Amino acid sequence: STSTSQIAVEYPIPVYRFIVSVGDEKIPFNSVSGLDISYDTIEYRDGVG
Amino acid sequence: YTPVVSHRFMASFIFNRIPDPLDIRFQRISGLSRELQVTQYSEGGENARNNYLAEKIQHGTLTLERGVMTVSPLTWMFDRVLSGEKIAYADVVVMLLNENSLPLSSWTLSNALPVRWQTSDFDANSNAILVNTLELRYQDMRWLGVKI
Repeated sequence: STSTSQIAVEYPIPVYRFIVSVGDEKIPFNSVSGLDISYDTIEYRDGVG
Repeated sequence: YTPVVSHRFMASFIFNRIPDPLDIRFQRISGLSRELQVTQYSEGGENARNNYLAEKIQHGTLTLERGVMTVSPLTWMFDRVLSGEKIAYADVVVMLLNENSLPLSSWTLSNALPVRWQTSDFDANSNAILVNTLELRYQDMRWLGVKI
């Protein structure tokens, strides 16, 4: 019998309710996607291994 | 028998008969070529087969590049000779390695004079290791071991 205050701190959050703020405006969008943080990798191998 | 692979190697330097075991990590080593120079002499009525006369042997030039690391007795040697202080010789021992890190064959490169020393270029647009393309001219090469 979990309460509604344990759900708000343990249970994960769903995607279907979000607000977007473009600059100083609030525009209601339908689907925002494609934001990420990517890096490339540098390898260096030498001789003895 | 069966051939060997070309990505296990170490090269150690000998600075005035004092070995240098700090500088065995290299990216690539040039591969050692030697060539007998040949003067072709064509003669007389023999115009159907060539006739080659031997000459002096021309040894190759050993280039070897590594990532740029903390300053070491190898780097203090090149900086000493390429700043005009002292023209000194250094012997190089380049060896292949086995699976158990045992040497198969080793090339000893006596009296190798450090000729040039070139870093890779900086560029902000691409991600790569700064390397030290440093190239030195040896005057004799004595192959030693099994599996040449």
